[PDB]
Amino acid sequence: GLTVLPPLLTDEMIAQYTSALLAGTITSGWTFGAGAALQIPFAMQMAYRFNGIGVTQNVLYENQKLIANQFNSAIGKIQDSLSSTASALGKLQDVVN
Amino acid sequence: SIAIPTNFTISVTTEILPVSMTKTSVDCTMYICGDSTECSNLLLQYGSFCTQLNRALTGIAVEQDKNTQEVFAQVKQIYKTPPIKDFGGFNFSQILPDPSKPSKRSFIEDLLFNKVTLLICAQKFNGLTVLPPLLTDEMIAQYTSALLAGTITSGWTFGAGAALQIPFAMQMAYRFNGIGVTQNVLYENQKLIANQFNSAIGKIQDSLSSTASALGKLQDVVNQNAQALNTLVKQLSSNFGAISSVLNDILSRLDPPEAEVQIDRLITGRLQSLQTYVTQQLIRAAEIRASANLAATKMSECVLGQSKRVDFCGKGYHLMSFPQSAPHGVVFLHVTYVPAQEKNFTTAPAICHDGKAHFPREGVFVSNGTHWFVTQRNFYEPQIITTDNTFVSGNCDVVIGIVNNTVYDPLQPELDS
Amino acid sequence: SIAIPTNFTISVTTEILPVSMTKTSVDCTMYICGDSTECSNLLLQYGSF
Amino acid sequence: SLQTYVTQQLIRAAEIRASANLAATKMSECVLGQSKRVDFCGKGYHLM
Amino acid sequence: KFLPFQQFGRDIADTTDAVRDPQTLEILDITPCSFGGVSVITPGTNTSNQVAVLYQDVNCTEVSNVFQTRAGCLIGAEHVNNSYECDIPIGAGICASYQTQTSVASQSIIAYTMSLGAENSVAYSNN
Repeated sequence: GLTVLPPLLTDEMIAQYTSALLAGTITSGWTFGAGAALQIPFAMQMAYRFNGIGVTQNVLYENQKLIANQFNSAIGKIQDSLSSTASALGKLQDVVN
Repeated sequence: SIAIPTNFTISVTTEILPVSMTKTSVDCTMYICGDSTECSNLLLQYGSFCTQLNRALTGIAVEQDKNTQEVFAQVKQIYKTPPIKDFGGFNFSQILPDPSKPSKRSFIEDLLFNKVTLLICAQKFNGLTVLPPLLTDEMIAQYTSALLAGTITSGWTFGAGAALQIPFAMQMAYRFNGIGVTQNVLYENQKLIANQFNSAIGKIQDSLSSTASALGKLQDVVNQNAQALNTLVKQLSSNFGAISSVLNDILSRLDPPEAEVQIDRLITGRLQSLQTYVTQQLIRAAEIRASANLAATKMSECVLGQSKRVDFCGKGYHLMSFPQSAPHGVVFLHVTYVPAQEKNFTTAPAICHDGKAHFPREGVFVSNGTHWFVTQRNFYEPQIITTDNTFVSGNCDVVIGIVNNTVYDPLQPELDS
Repeated sequence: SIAIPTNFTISVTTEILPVSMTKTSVDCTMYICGDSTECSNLLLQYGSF
Repeated sequence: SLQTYVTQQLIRAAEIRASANLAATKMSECVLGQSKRVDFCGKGYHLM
Repeated sequence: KFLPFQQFGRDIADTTDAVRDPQTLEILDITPCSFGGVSVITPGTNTSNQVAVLYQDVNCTEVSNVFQTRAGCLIGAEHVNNSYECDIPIGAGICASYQTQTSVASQSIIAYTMSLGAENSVAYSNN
């Protein structure tokens, strides 16, 4: 009698929610959660987000190549670290266990 | 390409949070035994299970009173709105209390109190007392009145220290400055914003007294409590293996030597039922305490201040919130600034004037197609590009996407002498 | 004396949060009794556990 | 045995609901905005 | 309305709440006694050994210092008419503190209605 019901949202729909979130964050910014998505160049969204942490825009518009390289390298490092160590997702694995 | 809103819509939203639940208190000996003594002498053998269950339920009840005290009693004092209500055009009469009634609840609180339908006797005769809340609703509805009268008259400053009066038309200018929109957007659209606020409050009133399931969370809390109590009562009609589910037919038909085993079967069954009830009520009370902590934080941040936390105080940019009491819960009317009437433009990170990059001080560079302006980021209000709203931080050869234009120095015309 | 940074590093960090768990559902009569009827008539005595 | 299982699953589900509320808040603030809450969205000043 | 073959009558808990006399066939109405629970409001034993008693959810006609509240009937505490902060909570807005009223003709437990806070009124004006 130990049935295991299936989740209502299949993973192909969860992966579409997250895709929508990514495609709204990248293209619009923080304004797709407030109201309707407002497009803006990502080089300018990241300048907004630099102003948010107390650093002016010229720090980014004059270092856009370096910042983009650091972002790409950090994402590559995340990818490398995920498919290196098995215990990267220990919290989820312990819930399942 | 950038899109900048040209108008806005004030959108009052609602958010119901459960704060407490009924302070039930199940006596143990009366439920398990029911004034019998042959039964109580056998229940004494099981140690202090009855004391543990009573302790757990009393802790739950004290917690339910602490929840309400934590949520609503955010005010050191009790404020009153002045009799002359010239709040800049905004009409809070649906939110401010109606003095006509004996219970000084407002119109929206009255609508909220009729949709929660709070048998209830046959429970009582088995020791299933229901304690009354420490704060009667005429006291909770005075806490919320104080919070409203402090928010309207003083602002966010009645939570920090002592209330500091300020015209509401100016508190709203502060609260646009908070979301990144300058004051001249409210001081020039005060009538429109007041009309939108009044219409949104009217729509909230219409929506509350239209649909029965507006307060489903509170109704489901009440239903869970009532259903747990109902099954606890119904468990008293089970044999648990005994020859009958009533002690007065076992005692009156069997000598104690062989009646003891049947009484003990009923003791074990009813004690297990009561332990299950207490455990599930402990878990439910943990749920309600988490919800009450969330409601307390929402009060402290949405109501007593203005939160920059996205989607904490409603969908959109947060202006202010209004607390309205509800049966075993609280209702927040999150007033939010929602942009609307978008418009595509052409943007640029900076502007070359003399081989020197000009960046916008606060705002964006946009162009209606041929002329370059500098607006706010959340409301299209295009100023001309002077050197009082742009700052020079380098040269024309480093920025990626910089465009050519002229930055109008105001001082040289003023030196037309 | 004050120390002011002169460069920066953009550092993407991960963070895993459990959101749900398996939606198991345990029937009683098949577990406790298992299609038996002599057992089910005795389990009926325990009320609505 | 079944009651013990159900009780422990209730406590575990409360744990997971707390974690899910935390994840929903992290989405709403870190992802849909840019939080000024320190160490809420990672060590350092948060960009996205 | 008992049908001729109906002798007893039960509730959800399988306890009879209606019976019919086997001599005069009238419809009675069984109901257990006016039971309840007793709470004991008390200051610290260090401070005093006088205790008020609260009979929870009981109209205390069951038997000077008798106070009937929504929480029940409070016996042993005088109902003062002013309001202070809440020291011992009884329920439905009624608290009870051990206050030495005058230090002469004193040593009593009072039972007031909880005060929400210092009344205030902001001098709001449009300018």
